[PDB]
Amino acid sequence: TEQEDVLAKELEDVNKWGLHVFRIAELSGNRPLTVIMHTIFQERDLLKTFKIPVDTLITYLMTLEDHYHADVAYHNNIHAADVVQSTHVLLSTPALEAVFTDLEILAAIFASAIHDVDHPGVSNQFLINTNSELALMYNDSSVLENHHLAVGFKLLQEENCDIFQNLTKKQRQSLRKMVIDIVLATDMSKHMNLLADLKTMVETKKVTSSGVLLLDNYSDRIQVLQNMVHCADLSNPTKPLQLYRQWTDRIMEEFFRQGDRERERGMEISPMCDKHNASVEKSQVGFIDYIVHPLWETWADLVHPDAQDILDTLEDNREWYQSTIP
Ligand SMILES: CC(C)CC(=O)c1ccc(OC(F)F)c(O[C@H]2CCOC2)c1
Ligand SMILES: [Mg+2]
Ligand SMILES: [Mg+2]
Ligand SMILES: [Zn+2]
Repeated sequence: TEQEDVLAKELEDVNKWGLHVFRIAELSGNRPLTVIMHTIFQERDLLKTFKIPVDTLITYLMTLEDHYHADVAYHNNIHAADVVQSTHVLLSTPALEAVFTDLEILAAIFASAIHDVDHPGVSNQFLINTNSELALMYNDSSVLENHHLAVGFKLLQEENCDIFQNLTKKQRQSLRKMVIDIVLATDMSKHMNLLADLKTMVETKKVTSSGVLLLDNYSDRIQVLQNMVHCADLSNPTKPLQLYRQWTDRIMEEFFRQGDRERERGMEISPMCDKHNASVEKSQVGFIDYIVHPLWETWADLVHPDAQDILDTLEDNREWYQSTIP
C-alpha cells in the first residue's frame, strides 16, 4: 500500500509534460505502460464510452506490455508508456479542443501504445542488410512498423484481450484504418514528406469561431494525428533535461549494441553506432537541428501558442548539449 500510494501520487501528473515515467516504471513493478494506459483511459472516460471491461483492458495491456522486450535499452515498455502519455498531453492542447471524436482519440492513444511492440533493438536498415525474416516478410518496406501493427492487432485475439469487443463493425473498421495510418507514419523514412505536408497545413491553416483548428476531411484529420504521434515519438529532447539525458543514454546503448553486431559481421558500422568513434553530444545537436526542432517548431506553429514551453525546453536542451562540445 505504501509503494501503491507513491505510485498513485506520481500518476496524478499524467496530464503534465515531464511526468516521471522512469520512476513510474519502478513503482509499478515494470508495468509503466499498463498503469499509464489504465490511468489515461479512466481520465478520458474511455472504458464507459466504448464499454470496455476493466479486466479485458488490464489483460490486453499486460500482454501488450509483455511483448515489448525487457532487454532492449530504448525501444521497450517505458518508451511505449512515454509516447502514450506524451500523445495524451498533445491531444489535450487548447487548439484541438473538441476537434477529434472519441474514436479518433482512442485510435491515437492505442496507436501510441502498440507503435513499437516487439521491437528487436535494431533498425529497419539493419534488418534489410542482414536478410532478416522480418525484412523478407515485409519486402523491405516499413519492416518494423508493419510488424508492430501486426503484433498489436494480433494480441487482441488472445484470451480476454479484445478491448474493442463492444465497438460497432463500422467503428472497428475505422479504428483499424486510423491506427495503421498512424503507426506507419512513425517510420523515419516518411519523416520528410510528413513534415512537408504539416508545413503546408500550417501555411493554409483555418480556425473555427472558437479559435480551434478546422479539420473537415479524413486526409487532414489523419495527417494531424500522424504528426501528433510522430511528435510524441520524437519528444525526448523536449523533456526536462534529467529525462532527456536518460533517453539519450538508452538510445546510445541500443545503437552501440547494433554496431557491435555489425562489427562482428564485417559490415560497415551504421552512423552513431560505433562505441569507439561516436560523438554523443554532437549527434544530439544534429538530431535536434535537422529533425526534432524542424518538426516541433512546425507543430508549435500549428497550435500556436499552446506548445511554446515545450519548444522553449527543446531550445534550452539544444543549448545545453551544444555547450558540452567546446
Ligand atoms: C527517432 C526514432 C523514431 C528513434 C530514434 O532513432 C532516436 C530517438 C531518440 C534519440 O535521442 C534522444 F532523444 F534519446 C535518438 O538519438 C540518436 C540520433 C542522434 O544521436 C543518437 C534516436
Ligand atoms: Mg517482453
Ligand atoms: Mg518505431
Ligand atoms: Zn517509438
